[PDB]
Amino acid sequence: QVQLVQSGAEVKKPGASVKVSCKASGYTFTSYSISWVRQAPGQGLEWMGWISVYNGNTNYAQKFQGRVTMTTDTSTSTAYLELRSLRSDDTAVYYCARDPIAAGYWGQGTLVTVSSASTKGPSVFPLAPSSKSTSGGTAALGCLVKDYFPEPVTVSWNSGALTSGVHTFPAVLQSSGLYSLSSVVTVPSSSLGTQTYICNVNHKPSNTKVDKKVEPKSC
Amino acid sequence: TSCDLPQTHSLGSRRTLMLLAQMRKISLFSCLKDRHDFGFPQEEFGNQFQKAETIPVLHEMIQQIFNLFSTKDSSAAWDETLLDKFYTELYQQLNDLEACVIQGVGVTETPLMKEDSILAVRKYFQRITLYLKEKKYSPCAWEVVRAEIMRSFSLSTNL
Amino acid sequence: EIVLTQSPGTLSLSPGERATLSCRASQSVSSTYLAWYQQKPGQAPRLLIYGASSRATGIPDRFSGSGSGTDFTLTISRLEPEDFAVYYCQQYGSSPRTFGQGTKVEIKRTVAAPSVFIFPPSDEQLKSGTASVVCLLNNFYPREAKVQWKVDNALQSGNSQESVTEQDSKDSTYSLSSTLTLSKADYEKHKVYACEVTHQGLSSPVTKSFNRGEC
Ligand code: NI
Ligand code: NI
Ligand code: NI
Repeated sequence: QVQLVQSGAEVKKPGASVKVSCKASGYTFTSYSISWVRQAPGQGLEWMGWISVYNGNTNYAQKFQGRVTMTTDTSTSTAYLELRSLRSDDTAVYYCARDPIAAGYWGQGTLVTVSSASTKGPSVFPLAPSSKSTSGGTAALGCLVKDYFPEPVTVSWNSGALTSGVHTFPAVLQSSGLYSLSSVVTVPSSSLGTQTYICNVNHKPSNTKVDKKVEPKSC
Repeated sequence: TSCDLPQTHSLGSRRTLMLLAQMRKISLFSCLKDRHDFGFPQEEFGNQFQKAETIPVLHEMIQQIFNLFSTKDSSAAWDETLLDKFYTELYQQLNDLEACVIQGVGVTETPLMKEDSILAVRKYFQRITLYLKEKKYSPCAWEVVRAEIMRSFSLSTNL
Repeated sequence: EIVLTQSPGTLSLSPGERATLSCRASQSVSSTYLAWYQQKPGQAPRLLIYGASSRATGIPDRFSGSGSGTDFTLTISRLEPEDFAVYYCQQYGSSPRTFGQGTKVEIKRTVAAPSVFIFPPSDEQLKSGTASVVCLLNNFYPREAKVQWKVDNALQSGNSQESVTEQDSKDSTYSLSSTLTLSKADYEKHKVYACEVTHQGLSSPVTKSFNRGEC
C-alpha cells in the first residue's frame, strides 16, 4: 500500500516557524512530485505549492511565496514544509498530497496551531441539573470546560463507566484566544438522588486532570 | 519529473507499450472476427510540432487507459503484478505532464481548451467500454481491447 | 487565478434521492484537469473523480461526473448514508491549483423541534468572578435555530458563543450549546436570565429562564 504519514501536531507562537514533515512509503519517493494543501478549521482546502521530489523544482501560491520553503530528503523519503514568520491564521491542518491527481494519495495531515495564547489548563464548572433542565423522566447535566489552550481536552463520565447517553460539544475558540467546551449527559432524573455524576476532564498539554462532581439543585 | 526537458514529457513512454505487451494471455489471431473497428481519432496526436496543444490530449488518454484498466473487471482479466507496474507507468506520465503544466509549460489557453479533442478521445473509450459490456468481458473481447489500446497509445509515442 | 465557485452551499436530500453538485470556474478549464473530492470530519480529502468523469478505485458506480468550459457536475445517482459528506471540486491545469469552497450534503429528515434546557452559573465560577449561563438545544432538525439571550429582557449580543454538533449518525439530528458569559459585577446587577429558542419545528419560540438567588 502507498502511504503518506506526517509528523505530529504543532503549537507555535506568532513569528515562529514550523517544519512539518511527511514520510512516503509503498513506492519510489523520487518518481512522483508532492504538493501541500492546507485547511483552516471549518473552511475549505487551500493549495500552497508543489515540489519535484526528483529534481527539487518548486511552485508556490503567491500568498506564501518567500515565506515557505518546501524540501525533500531522498534518503529518508520524507518531504518537508517549512513555514516562517507564522501568523494566527496559519492555524490549520496541513496536508501533503502526491501527484498525479488520479493517484488519490494524501497524508493524514498535520495540525499546526499558531497563537499568542500560552499553554493553560481549563476550569471545569458543573452544569447542575435542575427542574430547568428536566423533561419528564430524564434530566440533563454537564461540565463547562472553560479557558484552556491548546487543544484537545479529553472528557469522560464517571471514570468512563456510564457514558452511552453523552454528547460532548466541539470546542470553540474564544475571542480571548483560549478554547472552551461543554459536555452534557442526559440521564434518568429520579437517578439524581442515588447516582453520583462525576466528569473527568483531562488536558494533557497543561498536565491537567480535573474530576468534578455535578450536584443537582431544583429551581 | 520537473519538466526540464518538455520534449520528453509530451510523448508517451515506451515502457507503457512494453507492459501492455507482457499483459497478453490468449493469442492475438485466436480471436478471429471477435473484434470491432473502434475508430480511434489519430488526428489528435503525433503532429510533429505543436506538442503544446497535445499535452492535455495525452493527459486524458492516459487518465482513460488508467480508468479502463482500473475496474474490477480489468483486475479480473489481467495479472495483478503487471497491472501494478502498468499503473505505476501510467501514473508517471500523468505526474510528468502535470509537472509541465504546474510550471507554465504546455498550459492550454485556447478558446475551446482543447475540449473537442478530449471529447474525441472520450467517445473512443466509451466505445471500448461498450464493447466489453456487449461481449460480457470475454477473454477475446479483452485481448482485442488490449491490442487496440496498444496500437492506439503508440500514436502518442516516438515509434 | 481560476476561482471555482461551488453550488449549492448545502444540499439537503434523504437517502435514495439524487444529488447534483455544481462547480463553476471563473474561466474555462480543460475537463482533463478537473477532479472531485469527498471529505468527512477528521479525515483527509478523498478522490472521487479525476479528469472530470473517471471514478477513482473503490468509488462506486452511483458516482458520476460531467462538464466542460466553466461548468462541471458531480451526480450521486442514489444517495446512501455512507455518502453524506462535504464535497470539493479541484482544477489542476494551471499555476495555483484551486478548490471549490465545497458543498455539504447533509441528510434531510422530518422536522424535529428542539428540547431546550438552561443551566445557571456555578458558585465556583462566581467566586472566580465570572458568570457563564449555558443553554442547550437537544436533538433538532433542520439545523437552523435561533437562540436569543435576554437579561431582564435586554436582548444580549456579542457576549455569547455556541457550537453545534455534527448531524447525528443515529437520528440525523443536531444539538447546540450557546454560552452567555458576564462578569460577576454585571451578572449581579440583573435579575432574570432567559434563553429564547426559536426553530422551524416549534409553534412559538420556547423560552427557558431563571432568577438569581432562586438558583
Ligand atoms: Ni492573522
Ligand atoms: Ni519533468
Ligand atoms: Ni442593565
